Amino acid sequence: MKYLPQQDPQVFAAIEQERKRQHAKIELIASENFVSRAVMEAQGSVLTNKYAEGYPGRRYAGGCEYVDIVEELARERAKQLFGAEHANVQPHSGAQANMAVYFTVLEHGDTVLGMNLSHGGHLTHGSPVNFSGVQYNFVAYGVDPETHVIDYDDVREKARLHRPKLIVAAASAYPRIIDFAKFREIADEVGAYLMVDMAHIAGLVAAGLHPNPVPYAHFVTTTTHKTLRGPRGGMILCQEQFAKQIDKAIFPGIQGGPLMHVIAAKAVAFGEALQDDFKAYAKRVVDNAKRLASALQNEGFTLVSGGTDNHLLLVDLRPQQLTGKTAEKVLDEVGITVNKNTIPYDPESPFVTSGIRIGTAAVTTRGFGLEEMDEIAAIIGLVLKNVGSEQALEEARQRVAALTD
Amino acid sequence: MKYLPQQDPQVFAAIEQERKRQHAKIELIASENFVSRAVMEAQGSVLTNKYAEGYPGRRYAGGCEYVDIVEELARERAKQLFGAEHANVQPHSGAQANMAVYFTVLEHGDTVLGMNLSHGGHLTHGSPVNFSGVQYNFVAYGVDPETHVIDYDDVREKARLHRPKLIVAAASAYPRIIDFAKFREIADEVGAYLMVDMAHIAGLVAAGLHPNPVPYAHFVTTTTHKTLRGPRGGMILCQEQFAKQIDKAIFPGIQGGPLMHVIAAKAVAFGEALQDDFKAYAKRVVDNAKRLASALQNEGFTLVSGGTDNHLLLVDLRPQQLTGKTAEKVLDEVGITVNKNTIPYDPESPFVTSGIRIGTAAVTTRGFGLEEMDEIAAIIGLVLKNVGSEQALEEARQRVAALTD
Repeated sequence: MKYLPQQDPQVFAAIEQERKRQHAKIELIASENFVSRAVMEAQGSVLTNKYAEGYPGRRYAGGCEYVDIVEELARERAKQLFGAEHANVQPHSGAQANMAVYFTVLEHGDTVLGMNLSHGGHLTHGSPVNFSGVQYNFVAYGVDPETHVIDYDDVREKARLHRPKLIVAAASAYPRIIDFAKFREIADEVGAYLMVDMAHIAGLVAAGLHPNPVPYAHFVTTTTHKTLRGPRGGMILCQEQFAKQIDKAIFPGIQGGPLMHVIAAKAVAFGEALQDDFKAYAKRVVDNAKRLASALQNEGFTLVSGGTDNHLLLVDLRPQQLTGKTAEKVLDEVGITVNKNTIPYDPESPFVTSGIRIGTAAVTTRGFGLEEMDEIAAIIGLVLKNVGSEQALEEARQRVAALTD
Repeated sequence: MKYLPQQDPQVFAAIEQERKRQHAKIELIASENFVSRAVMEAQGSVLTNKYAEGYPGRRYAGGCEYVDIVEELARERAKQLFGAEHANVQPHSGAQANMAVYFTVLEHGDTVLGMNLSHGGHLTHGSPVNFSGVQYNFVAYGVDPETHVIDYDDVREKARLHRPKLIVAAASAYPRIIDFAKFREIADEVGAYLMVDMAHIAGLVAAGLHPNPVPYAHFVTTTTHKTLRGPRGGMILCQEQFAKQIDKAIFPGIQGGPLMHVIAAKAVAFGEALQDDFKAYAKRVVDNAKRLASALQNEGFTLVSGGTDNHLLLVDLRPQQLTGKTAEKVLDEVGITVNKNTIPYDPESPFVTSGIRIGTAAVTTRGFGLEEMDEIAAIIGLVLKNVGSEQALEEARQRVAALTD
């Protein structure tokens, strides 16, 4: 940076602290990643200056020739990545992408069927303190109490009983492959639309390491910033038949001017995802998650569903008589960043929890491999088996530092 | 830029075109401005990598120590700028800031009173194709047919007849000072909340050149990117009594993770706005608008309301027998960027219109003064009085180029 340090010492000092934090810590928050310098440069561009309400070639202002090229690059690359008939790259966030789809096909008070929030579903899939649960009548399907895999007979039964207008598949904390074919079969049986929120798994889908929801879903929503390793924002994919309605839902429906600089960054990230090396990266993410899962089990930990098919895992801390809150706090003390997370059928509140959620996307981007996964697991074991030993925690601290340099 | 040119030639080429466009054209779109290099650097920072759901000191994840400092800098500087008891700097946009306030105090189908959209009101103030008009029952107050000033007796009558739960004051195309005291008096009479959407005038308010709505309104919403000259995003200001509800409306209500890098950029912009030189800038914006208004009248143009009190003016093109659409198109041909805009009691559709909206915030940032305003007015006169003369348009083109170098 050149201008920020002189203009705003306070903001610059804090940013520098954050930059150094990102390097020093072992980042295991499943929703996080590290974007490229190219992506950041696009976000830091003059495109922030341009109002571009509407869409490429159909804007409500002149002078959009070049931001049009940028948005179309984003849309076409997204279509190439996911095989979608239509892309909308304007959503400000995952929340807004979901909001727009709901706005498209639902009326106030319509019934929607989504994944149980304490079993892996997201806030925007029907929380009573979120617009989704306030605006629409959400009902939930669960995972099996033993296998922690989605119970598709429960999905079907809930669908047949409640007759939802829309079924939502996908999750913020589900470590296994989701069967989109089964979701569509159930949706077809009850005459419901299917929406897949692939936010967490989007990069894995792009790399062919998780089945693609696009051929099965009427709408696919995603964030651009998780496994897709892009800027912070949202996106909607759908078939041509819903293109006009989806676009109108985003504008003039729920948003105003798009963030053109972020859209540029989206294009950049999509370009990166189209490369062969991204596919290799995504395989390492999944490989690392499996290795970390196995290594954690070797340390004596129980995992929700008994492992992982994707980038993330959930540790069930009940055998260690620890809450997620306790584990999260003590791991923070040694430089390992996780989040407390409800496990299926958790006896604790979502504010305490019996689990921690861990993902490998960020550490993989930093170049961590299988050996590092073993060491991360060993450090977690050392910490969680010795929460009352400051000497153990100091050793963990040093081993964390050894990993990040 | 260093990394983007090598990584993504296509995106870089388009960005460079846009950068050169921004320099070459005379930008008169009233909602636009040019941000500082410091603001852009903040947006291009590693803060995009951080999930920070929740609020400073009350986050739902660890590792937020430094993004907390950043967000608090944004909040405190905003409070210093506007004298507000509480700030929420997380809204992704003006649309989302408004959405959150509506979410806070209104139930589905509640009556809201806002400015007539064809008289100056915004899309998010009740358009039937916007969430606001779909989710809530919007009624409208108008401006006087002769003076084009808000008819406060009409505001009062509509309020007393329809009994709104909420009254919205502020506009996207109103060239005069809004009387917030009168809006509050009317709101008090009917037991309605008052929300002021100061998006367009926020910078002028910060500089003491437009009355501050904060002491009169329960909620004040704004964008950060218009006269405030900040990054693209939204903000909510309110008294302490609504702080908790407003914060909960943004998260977990309507959004998810905030854009921390944009919030950093917000802090930077607020820092800039606190400086003496910003106040001088804002005075030049208003001075330039008055001068441009007077110079346009000297060229024979009629202005909505007969002039301006702020950064923007509306030309009523009816005396020239031109539509806003026609004027917008031909000005584009010579390098002057405006938007077609409905005038009060427009005989034309919002897609054709009888006016053009012009603002001086962007050209003032570029260092344009009174002499440049005279020349801009003269060029507009030359163009709009000779729409069928290619020689006239070429002269205009050359005079535009002379202004921007």
